[PDB]
Amino acid sequence: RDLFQFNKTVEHGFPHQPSALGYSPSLRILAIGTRSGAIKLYGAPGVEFMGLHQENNAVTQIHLLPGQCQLVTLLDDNSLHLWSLKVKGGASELQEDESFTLRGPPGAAPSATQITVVLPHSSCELLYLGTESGNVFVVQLPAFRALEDRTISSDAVLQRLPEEARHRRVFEMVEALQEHPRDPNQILIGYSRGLVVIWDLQGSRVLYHFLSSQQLENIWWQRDGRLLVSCHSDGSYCQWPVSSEAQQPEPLRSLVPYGPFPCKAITRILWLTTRQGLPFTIFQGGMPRASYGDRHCISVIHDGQQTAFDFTSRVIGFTVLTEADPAATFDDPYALVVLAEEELVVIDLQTAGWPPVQLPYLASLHCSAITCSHHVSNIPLKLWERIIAAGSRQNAHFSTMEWPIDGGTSLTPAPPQRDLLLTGHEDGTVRFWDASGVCLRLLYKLSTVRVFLDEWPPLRKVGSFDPYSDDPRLGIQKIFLCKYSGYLAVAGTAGQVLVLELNDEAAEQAVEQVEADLLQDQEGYRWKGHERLAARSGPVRFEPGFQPFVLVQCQPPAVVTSLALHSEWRLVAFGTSHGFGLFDHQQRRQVFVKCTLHPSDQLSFTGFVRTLYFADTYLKDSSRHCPSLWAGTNGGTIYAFSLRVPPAERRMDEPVRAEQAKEIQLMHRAPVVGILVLDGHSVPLPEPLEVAHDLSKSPDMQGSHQLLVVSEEQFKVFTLPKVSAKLKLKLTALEGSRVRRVSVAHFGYGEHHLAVLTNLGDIQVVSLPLLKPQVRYSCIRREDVSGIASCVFTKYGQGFYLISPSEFERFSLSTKWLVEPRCLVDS
Ligand SMILES: [Cl-]
Repeated sequence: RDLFQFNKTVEHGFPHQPSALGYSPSLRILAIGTRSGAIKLYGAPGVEFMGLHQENNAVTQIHLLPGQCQLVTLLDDNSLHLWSLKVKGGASELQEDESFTLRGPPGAAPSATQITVVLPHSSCELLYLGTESGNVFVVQLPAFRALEDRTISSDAVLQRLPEEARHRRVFEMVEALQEHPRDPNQILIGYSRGLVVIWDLQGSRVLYHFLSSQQLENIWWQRDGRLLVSCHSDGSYCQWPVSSEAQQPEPLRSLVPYGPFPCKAITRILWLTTRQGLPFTIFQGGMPRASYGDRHCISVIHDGQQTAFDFTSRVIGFTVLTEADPAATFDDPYALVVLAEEELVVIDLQTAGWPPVQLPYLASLHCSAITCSHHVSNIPLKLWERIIAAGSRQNAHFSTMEWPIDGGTSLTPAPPQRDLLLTGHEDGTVRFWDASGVCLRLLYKLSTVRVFLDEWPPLRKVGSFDPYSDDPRLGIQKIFLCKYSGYLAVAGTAGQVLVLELNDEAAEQAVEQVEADLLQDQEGYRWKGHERLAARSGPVRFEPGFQPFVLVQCQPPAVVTSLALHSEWRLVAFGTSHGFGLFDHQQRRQVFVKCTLHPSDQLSFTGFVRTLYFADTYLKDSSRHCPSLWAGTNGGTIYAFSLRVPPAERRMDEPVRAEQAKEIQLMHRAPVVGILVLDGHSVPLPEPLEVAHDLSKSPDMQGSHQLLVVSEEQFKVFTLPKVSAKLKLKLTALEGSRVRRVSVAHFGYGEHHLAVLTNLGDIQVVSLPLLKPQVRYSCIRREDVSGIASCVFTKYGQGFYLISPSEFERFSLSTKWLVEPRCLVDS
């Protein structure tokens, strides 16, 4: 009751399927819209807002009103929505105030009022809406009263033009609609066919116009408003002077920025001024159709320097952060924020070389496909500061610029403990995330692949997302990190097992290789496809961080399915689809292997090891406890091997010798998803070196131990060493649910329980050792098999699961580790 509680929290990572980018230069807050109707506001680390439109429709445009805590969104159904940041109870929240849909006359065409450009007037009193017909409608905010009196019709503009500039297309689409930077009375209107016009609002007269030789794509207005830069569908951009003395000019300077060959269109362009007199020219597209046409590029030109920033995904919006306010003399940019379809990129425009800016949030967790995730709770400070130190040297090429999107004040207090989330990926990388309280930022990246062996246009790949799968054999399957010693054990898809060690400096060392033939005592089989990797024979140099020292290749090179790493005994247990083996990573010697293949297996088998578990309990003698290894398979078989490890003073002088002690078969023959041994007080045996750092955690050896077996169908408790049954809990026979994952959870005095994730998406808690159902929740849905398979628990009642390939959703079952992210946006 007063210690169990499940509530939704926040989400981590890059939003799934974005479609709109917004940014308030005053508030310094980034806004992202998705194809599911969600808008996410991002400010300083800890300041985040999320909203949902009641209709499931993609967000196409986001316009944060100038100098106000409001924004206007446009969905693909031509709907407008006014959102605000109401401060309710010392902390601001996001809410949708009003809504409006542009209609048009009844008998009119539906696309005639399809909004193309939304112009928030500087007064924050009017919205100027460009449509596909060419008409610009005026909407007054709030109340959203479409003022039909102020409508600027298409032919109403053409009547002020000479006769030779009146050739109008049926749908003269408004592709440009901007306000004069120094005159709120003048607005610019841009049509597709090439007509650009400056309009006198209070007077209804055309003050300036020119026809474009090429189709109009976009335009940009200089700070003083005395020059226009238009980009066109032929891949060219030209400059136009704006002066009341010459209301009808010809272009000042035209060029196609990339080669004399045909080019793709330039969809957008910016003309930013600097105090040094060197303007920034930033345009998207314009790449040649000849070869570089299928590439998403954004080019920046400044002081004789050109760089075509190329992204691995579509560009669904970009902006440039400037030091200027609407009243400043010069723009002076310093950052280029690009919201790609799969990632977010920030480029430092001030530092010479234009280096990437490190992201404090919005990091694309799926830059490589996530294959596994492992959570380690409460990291000691000596290892914590060591990982953040080794992870700082690898981020040297990044900019020294502080995160520019610092808008807002996070009210969430500091995290209680240092939690750590690890993610294995398909390309062989492991990433260390700071899942302490809420914010999930990257600390260190590990690349395991190291064990296995033009000039124009100025293209330059940026971002970390790789949309290709070079080799799936590199995929990380199992991850184990000892927070006390720094030993890391990772397992791959091709049957590789790497045991790494964390040191502070670099090293050039050879990685010893040991073949673990799981089929040594059985012959008559031959592997078919997915052959093993190829390790470097020579001594490989490694950067500071987790350096590997031993490699164990399983034969056959099947996927590793279970992993256990005992740091004190210096043993690592690995298991594949056919068998398992115990390895002595201190002497780099194979202790034993056992082929578990049933005489008649499948074409998943029965001898498929699923769980590995080290323990120091009583197996044979009732009064002598010795190290042991436990292995559970799909056939309900539970193996137990008595281990004899030497003391630390002779660990390098005697081999570790094992001997099978028990073979237990559950009579319902359900797969074993968890083995666990309890001490005299029914407390689970502590992890390796957990007692070494807190000797009061020494397990009760006086008093009979208990064996806890968790299968896919039921829970059974035994009594060591005689392993006689004493308790049962047939969950599948009752609720009709099967156990997907189980984990010991310590809630808060504080006693231990069993956290169970069923295949239904529910999560139940079970007491120890009586196995009494304490509570039952509903985290994931039943149809969400993708997310329920990649769901991870923590020691203290917290969890993570994937709502999309890119986003983790966090949840907490404990009342003591609740976190409600509060933040404040002011002025
Ligand atoms: Cl702990």
